[PDB]
Amino acid sequence: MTNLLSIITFLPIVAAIIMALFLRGQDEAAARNAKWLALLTTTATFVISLFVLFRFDPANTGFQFVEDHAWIMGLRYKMGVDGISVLFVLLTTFMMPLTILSTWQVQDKVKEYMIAFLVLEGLMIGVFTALDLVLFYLFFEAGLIPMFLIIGIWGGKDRIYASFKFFLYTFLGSVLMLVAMIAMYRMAGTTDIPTLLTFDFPSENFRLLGMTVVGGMQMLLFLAFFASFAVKMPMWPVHTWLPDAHVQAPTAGSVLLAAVLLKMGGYGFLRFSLPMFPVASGVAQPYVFWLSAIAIVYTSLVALAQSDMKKVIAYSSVAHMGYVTMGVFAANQIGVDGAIFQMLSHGFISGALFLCVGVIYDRMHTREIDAYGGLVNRMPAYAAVFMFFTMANVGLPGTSGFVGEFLTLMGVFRVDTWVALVATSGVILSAAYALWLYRRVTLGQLIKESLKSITDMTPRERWVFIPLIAMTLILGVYPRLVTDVTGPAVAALVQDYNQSQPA
Amino acid sequence: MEKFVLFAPLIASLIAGLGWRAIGEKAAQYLTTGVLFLSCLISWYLFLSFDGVPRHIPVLDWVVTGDFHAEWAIRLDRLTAIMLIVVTTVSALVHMYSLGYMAHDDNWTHDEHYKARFFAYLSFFTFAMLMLVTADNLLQMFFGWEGVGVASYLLIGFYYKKASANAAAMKAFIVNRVGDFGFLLGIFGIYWLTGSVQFDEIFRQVPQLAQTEMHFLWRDWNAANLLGFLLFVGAMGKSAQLLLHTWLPDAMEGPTPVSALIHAATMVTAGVFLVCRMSPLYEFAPDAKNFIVIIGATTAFFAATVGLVQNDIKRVIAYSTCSQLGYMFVAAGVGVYSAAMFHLLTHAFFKAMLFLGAGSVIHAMHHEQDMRNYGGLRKKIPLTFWAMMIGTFAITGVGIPLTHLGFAGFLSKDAIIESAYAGSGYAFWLLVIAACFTSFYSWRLIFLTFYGKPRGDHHAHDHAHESPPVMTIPLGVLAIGAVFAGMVWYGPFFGDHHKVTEYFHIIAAPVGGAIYMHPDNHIMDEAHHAPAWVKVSPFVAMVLGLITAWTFYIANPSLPRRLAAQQPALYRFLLNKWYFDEIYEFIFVRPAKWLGRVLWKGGDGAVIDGTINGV
Ligand SMILES: [Ca+2]
Repeated sequence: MTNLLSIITFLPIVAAIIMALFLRGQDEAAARNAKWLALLTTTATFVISLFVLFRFDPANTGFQFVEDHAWIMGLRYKMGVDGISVLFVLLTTFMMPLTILSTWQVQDKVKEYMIAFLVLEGLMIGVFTALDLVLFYLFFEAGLIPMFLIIGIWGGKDRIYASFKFFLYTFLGSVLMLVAMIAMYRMAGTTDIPTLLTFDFPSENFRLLGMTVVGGMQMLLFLAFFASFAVKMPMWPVHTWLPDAHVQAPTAGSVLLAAVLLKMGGYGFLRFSLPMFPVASGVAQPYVFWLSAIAIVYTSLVALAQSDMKKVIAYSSVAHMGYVTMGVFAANQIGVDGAIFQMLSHGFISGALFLCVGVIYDRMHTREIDAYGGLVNRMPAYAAVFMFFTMANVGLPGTSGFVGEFLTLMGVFRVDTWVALVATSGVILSAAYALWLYRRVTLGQLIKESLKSITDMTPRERWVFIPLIAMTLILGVYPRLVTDVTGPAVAALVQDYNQSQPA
Repeated sequence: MEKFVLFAPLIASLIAGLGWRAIGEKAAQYLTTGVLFLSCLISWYLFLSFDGVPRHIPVLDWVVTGDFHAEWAIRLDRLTAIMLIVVTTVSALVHMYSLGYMAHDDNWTHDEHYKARFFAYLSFFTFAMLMLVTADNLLQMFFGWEGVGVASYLLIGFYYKKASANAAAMKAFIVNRVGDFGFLLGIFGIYWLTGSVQFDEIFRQVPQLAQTEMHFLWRDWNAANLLGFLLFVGAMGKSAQLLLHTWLPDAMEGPTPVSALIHAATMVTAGVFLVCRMSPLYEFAPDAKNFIVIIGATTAFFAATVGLVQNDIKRVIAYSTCSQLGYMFVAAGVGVYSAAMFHLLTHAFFKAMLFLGAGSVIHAMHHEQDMRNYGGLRKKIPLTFWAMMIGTFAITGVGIPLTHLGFAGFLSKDAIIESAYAGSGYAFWLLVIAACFTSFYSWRLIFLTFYGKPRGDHHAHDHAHESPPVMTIPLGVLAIGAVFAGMVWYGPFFGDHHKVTEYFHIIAAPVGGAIYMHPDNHIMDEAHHAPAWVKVSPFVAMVLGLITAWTFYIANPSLPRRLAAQQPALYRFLLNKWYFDEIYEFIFVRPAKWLGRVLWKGGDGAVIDGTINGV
């Protein structure tokens, strides 16, 4: 119990190691055991992580459940959670059992498919618990390995290119951050994140090459961290890896790609960029506002032109994360809480939408929008689930989608009204592509021979969605469950940012 | 008791929509129908027993973040109580009416089940609008605002096997999102200037808003005028005002009972409700009020001209709804908000009867909607003929010219036209002219369908028979309101200023009342002093339209054909609805698709990926 975060981090990895060693055979019975072991392990991690959630104390803005041990090369193995990262841990543990349950019908290399997801879970959890600068980087870049193989082995016809683009493009962004982390380690004399959150990195301008570095060292460190988190988020125009990786990945891989991995970019801004580089963040605010505003309009229009159902959902994610980036850098109470709520909300909705693509993909083996039509005639339950999460995607009040978008837009309005007006157009554009996709796929008359015998959702497929529907509605109607946890921590973060601004 | 009215329809809709297989479609229909009648009964008790002291009933905290807090709550004042009886009474009658209208629907094969789903949508649509009108803060108002948007999208596209219905439902959602674009920006501006979204806290700070300059985009604006305009943009979309109207006539693709609920009670009226609920702000925003008058007047004239030439029975009534809302926005614009709600209250009665009566005509005629094949029918469906005749009397404003004795729309419309005369010469003339057109297309509807010789195919005409009692009794109940609503409530709403003051329990802070009128606002008093020729002008316009319609369809029935030949360009203009839909396709729909394709293949493909793949 005293090592509760270490258990949830390494239990999924340890289970994968045991599965690889002692789980023998390749027949269906061997595959059946692998699925059950993965489900029990992911469920156990979720139950354990509920102890963290329910003994978490929102009032305490310091790190909780903190455990510290000696490590290699003068570093420390330190973990802990606060109001900003605790909910991302629960989101990661919540989606993993559902993701495993959705892969119940896969028969191609089941044991290795379970191992890849179990290893990935442990690495995704560590990103949100690490309180050591190098340790955070280790989990941040280690997750690229299992996902590189998940796309490559179980991906679509263009998976070889997508897997390489996903790894190298993300790896390129993170190595620049590694050099900045070493510089902060050298300047502050420590890799302890709690200590670095109070260190004052120099902010005085200096001349580097032919340009004045407005922000001094803080700006150089900010840009290195920005390059890593902008690609991870992703921000425009460093997003073009996502429509490849998210589309060519298997359905389960896409759920984790959008639901969890994208949040590491937004969490990084809330953990390092603003707390540690406040002057650089204030200087970069105008540019980040317009990059995020462009992303919403740009990718919303691009999503409207897609002929592939999964590409509409993929491009939708970039638009939604545009709101998160605006809220974070608005750097006020309303914007930052909205950004966190948006990130958590997008996890449930985007994950559900990729599972919706999977339901019909498993039946027709095509992602083309024109290959479907009038599915509601044979698939009543699917049409209802797909409409509910279509509505959540366009930010309908009553669903968790509205709360995040509304708060980030209001926080930005306080700073820049031009940005708020452009970003607010997302409500018009999101409805345009989201409803057009739903109509072209689900509504109309059933006139194609290939769809005459299509089946409706099976009991297992329905049960995968039920937890996702519940969370979207519960947080849509009672968002206090989230803002109570993040409230005090965001207030402390916003106060530090303001005190650090130049006078 | 207020909570039961609000949440009983939602619980019934969930049981009917999701659990009808357990209890049966018949039970699910009675569950939803019975709950609305109980809620309607409670709504009338709350309305008639209201003592003028607004009540606040907390339910649950919705959004709390820093200094921002918005709650699920019920606000009951005069303004809410008026909307309660309007929403629940029309919704309850549509439920009862729908029991017969959807008894056997040809749009569905016997295998398909639709009845329980249809009644679940009606109950949820009602819940969404009840949440809109009971809102104590702007955020809960937005929820009901978007709730009716999605509920309407579900009902307009109820016949999902029809591409026309799916297109119309999608269009209604998107056009209403354009309105909510401005409405959201208004909420952002209101919160930061006042620090609140709660109505009472906003209204306390309105005087300081009128003296505050707020930066928005490229310049500074008066805070009151800018926020008044931004909130009105939301109301324009919901009430289908000019430039945001094209979705309403296409909403006819849904079942007829849906139209009666959308056009009389729930969606269109929400925009007028918002302006009246926010009257404390608009009374301190003179320039926002002027814009409301111009849009209201132009919409009243625009929709009246378009309805002159429409051949679909439901589309004539759809454009009449746009025109009638133009009147309400003129009354609110000139600062008479009780007159705006007085017409809203009476309009809910006789408009809901015109659609339900039109549905009965469609029901009798094998679901034919084109008036060119409706000859005769006065004798074959007597009770539907008289229900529509009473509705025409109400909407056209039939009454004794100089008295207060007449049908519902006689008293509520003449209140607005008098207010317009004292408020805007522009609005007054456009309203009286529109009143003349209103009489023409209302009587054109009656003569084309109920008079003349049986025209079209004889199979449907010979089989035409009156609708079942379950369909005609709701029409009878509405006729009671379409005759006595104007005379009953004329005094409390427009008659005497002292009587109006206590009814709405109305420079001191503009708080505590259902509506606010500035002390310098005297249009209501001047309206009562309007000259005799102003007070009778609605009647003369009514008679002129009636005589023209009679001379066009009863006597010399070749005149409509000859005139259109004499003026073919203008006929095409009106028939094509001023080409707004074609314009928007050229400027918005097609360019948006072209831009997205260019960004997709030009930006991501050739510029961004071309560089990444190049390196
Ligand atoms: Ca700090």
